[PDB]
Amino acid sequence: FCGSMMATGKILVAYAPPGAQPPTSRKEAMLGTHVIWDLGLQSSCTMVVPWISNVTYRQTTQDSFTEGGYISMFYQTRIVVPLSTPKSMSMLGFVSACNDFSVRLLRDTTHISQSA
Amino acid sequence: QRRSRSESTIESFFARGACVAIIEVDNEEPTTRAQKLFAMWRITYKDTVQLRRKLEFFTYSRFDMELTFVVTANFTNTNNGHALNQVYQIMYIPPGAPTPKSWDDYTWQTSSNPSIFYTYGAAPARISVPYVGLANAYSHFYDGFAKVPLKTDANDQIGDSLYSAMTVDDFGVLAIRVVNDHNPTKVTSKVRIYMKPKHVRVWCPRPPRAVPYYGPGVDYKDNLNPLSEKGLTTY
Amino acid sequence: RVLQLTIGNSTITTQEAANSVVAYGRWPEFIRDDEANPVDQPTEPDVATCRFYTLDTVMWGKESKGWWWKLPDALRDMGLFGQNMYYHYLGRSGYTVHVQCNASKFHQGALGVFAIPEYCLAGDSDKQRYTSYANANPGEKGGKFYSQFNRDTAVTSPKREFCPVDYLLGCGVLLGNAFVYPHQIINLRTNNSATIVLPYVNAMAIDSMVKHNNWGIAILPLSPLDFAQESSVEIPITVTIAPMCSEFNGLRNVTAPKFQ
Amino acid sequence: RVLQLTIGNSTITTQEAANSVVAYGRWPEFIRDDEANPVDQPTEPDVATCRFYTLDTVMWGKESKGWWWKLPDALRDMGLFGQNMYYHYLGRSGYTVHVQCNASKFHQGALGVFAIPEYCLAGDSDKQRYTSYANANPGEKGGKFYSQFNRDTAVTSPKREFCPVDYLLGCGVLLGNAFVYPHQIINLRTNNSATIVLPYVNAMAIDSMVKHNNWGIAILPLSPLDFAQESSVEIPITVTIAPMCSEFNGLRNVTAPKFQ
Repeated sequence: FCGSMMATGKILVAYAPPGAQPPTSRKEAMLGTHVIWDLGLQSSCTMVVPWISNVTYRQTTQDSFTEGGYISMFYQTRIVVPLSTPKSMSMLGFVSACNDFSVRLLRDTTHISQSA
Repeated sequence: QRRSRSESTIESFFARGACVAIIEVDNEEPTTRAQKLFAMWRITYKDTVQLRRKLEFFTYSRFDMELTFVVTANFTNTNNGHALNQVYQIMYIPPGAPTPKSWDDYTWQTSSNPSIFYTYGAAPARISVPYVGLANAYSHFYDGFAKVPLKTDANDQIGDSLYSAMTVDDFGVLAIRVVNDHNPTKVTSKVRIYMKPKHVRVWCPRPPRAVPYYGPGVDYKDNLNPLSEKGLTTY
Repeated sequence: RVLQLTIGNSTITTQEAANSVVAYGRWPEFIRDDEANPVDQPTEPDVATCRFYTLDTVMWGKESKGWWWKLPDALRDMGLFGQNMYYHYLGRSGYTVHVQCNASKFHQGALGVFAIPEYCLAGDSDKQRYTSYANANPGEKGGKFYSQFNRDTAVTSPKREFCPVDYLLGCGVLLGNAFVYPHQIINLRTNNSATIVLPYVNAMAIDSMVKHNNWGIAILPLSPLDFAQESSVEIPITVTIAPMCSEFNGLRNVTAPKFQ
Repeated sequence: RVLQLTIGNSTITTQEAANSVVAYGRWPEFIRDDEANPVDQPTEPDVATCRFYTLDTVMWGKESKGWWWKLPDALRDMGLFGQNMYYHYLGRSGYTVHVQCNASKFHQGALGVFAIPEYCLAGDSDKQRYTSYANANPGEKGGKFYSQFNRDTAVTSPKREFCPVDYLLGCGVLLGNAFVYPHQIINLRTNNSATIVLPYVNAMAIDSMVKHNNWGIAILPLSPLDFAQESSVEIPITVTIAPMCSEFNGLRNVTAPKFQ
């Protein structure tokens, strides 16, 4: 969270394993694994998405048999901003991998094209 | 006692290697028709019948592989002009990799995908593939779906799927082309892929198919009368 | 010797007790991994919820052909097991299918109770593997076999449903070859019950239950029923399933698939 | 020092962490009977189902008076806890009510979060103890307090619903005497959170949950909210409840009471 110092609020970030509809409102998205993230004390959360899967290895293609999950972020409470403070904040999101991530079966890529 | 039961073991029952496909690939002047300058083959075992009906005694299995490529050639004219010895490029493509579209794309650079150059006339190619499954065993006869249609869907096609299928594209393709540039004389090639499983472990036996196959499913349309005519009390 | 077969709160007694086939020789248990680094515990309804649920009662007439169910497709209607199966992403179970079918001393005939793992049936239309969801999961009401293969001709409204044939068993095998499955024969001469303990057979260690169906039960009358001299005679068949040693994992929002 | 308060799968972090009132000094646990002769085990959803469920968000304006909920009345809408509470005849639980309410440095005011055991409110009509079921259990949407006691006069259609008064707290006590309950004060000067662990307080060892409601939560704005100089200002309040150490017993068929 890279807003001003005086801005506060709470954000609910949630994860849901596949099989159901993607969660639309907060009423059905608080059921899965979620982290209520505060904006006042710190300015950064850390949500470790666990490894729940029937198969040992998922795929790196758009497949429906091995679907990852869903990520959603709702307002727990509204952002509270005093006067003489900008109303439009900003947010940056990152990604990583823990020390148990692993891959196999090297193959080609699709992020290049040699226009000849 | 004193009978060798070694010929009937599972590792000895799958010792022979039967064909799985025959792929046409041609080398002619590029026409406006469907050019067979390169050909593709979806990797599956349920193309022939003798290997399919043999593997389907068993519900689950895990096994290595040993493929073998046997390549023949022909001419198309009676006293056709002579031609130099040709080089084939068999190329494996995992699921998700870019598929070739012309004879000579950027994807035939084989920079990640394993590929086999086979000079015509020599000994056949002979490569091994380990257990490339992602579950603990290959699953013959998957029962369920891939997708489940929900009540909250917009239309029918979103939750639509295909009965008894785990993935649309299993194990990718082979992509066989001829490396030499095309000629006014054309040489028809027919690659035959053999397949010999190794280190076979199987589970959960089931009875074999006894009406002829029809498609990659488990259904049937024709010849629903396998047993012949024979009297009741006649020896 | 009379089996006071009790699991959970319900109790299955008997008038005759002969045998109880354990399929493939393995009693069901939980996941046994000695190389498990996480020690956190999943959601197990195993404290009082191994109960005997009872399906519909079908009537075995003189010209009836067969019945078939799926598992855990048949348990999605009733029980609190039917609710845990929807909130949880993946889970495993083991079953005890108990089929009772009483008759007098003057009736005859013999059923055959099978339990086919991965029981893929056959469609009817020439479109291959072309079957809707609601027609491929009829639920606890089951489905019935047929005499001859009659494929559908309605092309603008395709039926998109199965048409299994009894002596082909639906799959394509013969029926005399179908005794390599774990089975039981309700011979109305001697016994009137059939209990089969089913372990968890699947390739994965744990797999989803909404889309996949592990076991398939098929009841075939191997010999036709006959009372004294009449031509109309109906005795009932009742099936009873108990989920043993279930466990679940990974909650999410509820999923209600459409069943038209 | 920043509380990484994690129960189940969800996680409650904070920007400020001060205290956590355990009501009456006892952390919740199961039934501890050393003189127990039956060793059979009830149905405990305790393997992964201690989660933080989140109620509705109410808006605390400048002239808003109060809110009140009941427990386990508020949890019957969502969760798999809402399904176990209907199939089982009797069960016990313990709660952690967590109330967050953020504000800037220029707002002021202070809430007060109570947890009244056996919170009997007062009806409005002169018919004594004359309150319908659906009006006495509003669910997770809660109810609001009032300024003056306005009894109902419609006699052919009686409302049959509560009318609590805020400084009488509904019951009949004063508000300054209401700090003998286990409480917490969300003073917007210093902190912005309030967590209260509630043990199982009831006369029986285990009691029904459809008809009885053990705890009652009441949020009273002790000082009115005020922003800089305006007369319209609304900040949100969000309540979060986690059922800890629940257990249930005695399955039956499902019960759906009417809520008009």
